[PDB]
Amino acid sequence: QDNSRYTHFLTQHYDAKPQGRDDRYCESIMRRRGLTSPCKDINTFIHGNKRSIKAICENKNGNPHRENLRISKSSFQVTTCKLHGGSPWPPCQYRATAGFRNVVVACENGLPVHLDQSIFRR
Ligand SMILES: [N]
Ligand SMILES: [Pt+2]
Repeated sequence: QDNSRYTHFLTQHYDAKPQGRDDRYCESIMRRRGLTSPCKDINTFIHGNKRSIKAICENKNGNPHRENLRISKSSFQVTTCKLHGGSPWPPCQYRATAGFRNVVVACENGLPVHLDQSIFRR
């Protein structure tokens, strides 16, 4: 029942209904979620329903993937924030890329605890 890695995953990588998913969105949400001291070079947020993200950890919405990971069956609205410049330290300028695809996570105790950022590097 230690769900600290799960709640930290939601803080770093979940935003249920974001509205506009533009550069302005990235610069504000990266500050809100505490990902700017220092500036995280890439960070992806998953949108939609929490339960479908949890379900990646089951055969209901996931397949095993590479050494220790799982890849979702369903596609998710996502937004990738990429650091522009320059400096590791704030102010942190971000380029947003809105996407729609499956996601790769690590699961522990049936909860996502890590997002594999490599599929969003592109
Ligand atoms: N992580
Ligand atoms: Pt991680």
